[PDB]
Amino acid sequence: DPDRMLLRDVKALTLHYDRYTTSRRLDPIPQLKCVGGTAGCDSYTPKVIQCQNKGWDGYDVQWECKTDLDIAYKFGKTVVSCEGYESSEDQYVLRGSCGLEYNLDYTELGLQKLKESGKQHGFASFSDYYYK
Amino acid sequence: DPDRMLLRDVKALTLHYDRYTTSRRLDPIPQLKCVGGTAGCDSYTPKVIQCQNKGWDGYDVQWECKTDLDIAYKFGKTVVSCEGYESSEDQYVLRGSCGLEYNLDYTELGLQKLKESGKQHGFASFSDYYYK
Repeated sequence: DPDRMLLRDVKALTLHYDRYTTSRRLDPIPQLKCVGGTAGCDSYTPKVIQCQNKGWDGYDVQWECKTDLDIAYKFGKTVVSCEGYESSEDQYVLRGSCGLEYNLDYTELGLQKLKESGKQHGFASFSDYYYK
Repeated sequence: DPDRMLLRDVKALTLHYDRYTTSRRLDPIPQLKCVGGTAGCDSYTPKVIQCQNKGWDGYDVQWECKTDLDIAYKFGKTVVSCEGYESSEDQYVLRGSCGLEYNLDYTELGLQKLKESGKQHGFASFSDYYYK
């Protein structure tokens, strides 16, 4: 009974990159996960995101999800998803089952940094020697 | 016999971050390894370095070791080390046993970039919802 919450009345979510969701019917997944975007998922990733329920439009709960990101990055699409308690159509969901996936995109500043990221210099060092 | 070379007559070395040295008397180690410096070893690392034997000063062979580095980085001290064939005092060394360790330091540009690396922005996204 308590692990059953009406999704539309859940006020807020705090989702972490190193914690898993709760589940029963489905497999646990990261509470926060990069899934694409113009910058991709292989390098910088936020560790936490804060979501607030902004109301209900007749179809979906409206989530505003924010976090501090390095200046080179922003979110593309973000998607919140929870485990409906009885089924996927249930309006109640399993407590703790919500997660977020995001596309990570470059900002305008990020794309300039990317343009310049390849710059290198030939550096010579006169090495010591160690006998072994 | 062939795996025995006089170190002073070895013309050049090409050392790779993902290959191990040869050894007998000692354990194999990475041909190229970061060991300290003002930037440290946890992030960017060169993958290869090219060393040329620049002569003999009466004590040590003089190695000049160079590679292309990202503009934010340079080498602090670098040290070449090979496995002497019979002992640590042997002037012949085991073929393939040479490696290099380096300190990785920030350049002047690197330190400015580091100064600014922490800059962030609060980014809000209005998330879609996915039923499951």
